[PDB]
Amino acid sequence: FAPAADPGAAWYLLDTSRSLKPLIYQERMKPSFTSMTKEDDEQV
Amino acid sequence: QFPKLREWIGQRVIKDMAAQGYQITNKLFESTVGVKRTDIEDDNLGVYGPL
Repeated sequence: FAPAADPGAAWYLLDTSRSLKPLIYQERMKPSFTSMTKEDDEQV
Repeated sequence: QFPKLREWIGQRVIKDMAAQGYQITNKLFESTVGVKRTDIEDDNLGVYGPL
């Protein structure tokens, strides 16, 4: 299917990740909003 | 003033206030009579001078 033979002990590995921004929780629940005013209090 | 409570917060409908005005002119009113200068002095009975 999707094989991948790779090393894991060299100084560098495959398919490196880039954790630039950690998980940040953004909430929009304040009244007078666009989605909560124009629509029926639709939170996001 | 503000109208009735509608039945939809979904897709709310905006409205506007109506500015009403009433204009009127305050024209004057008058009425007067003419009399003689001698007659008021030539009247010892007190009438013609309660004007």
